[PDB]
Amino acid sequence: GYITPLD
Repeated sequence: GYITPLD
């Protein structure tokens, strides 16, 4: 959700 869409 921050560094990568997955997070």
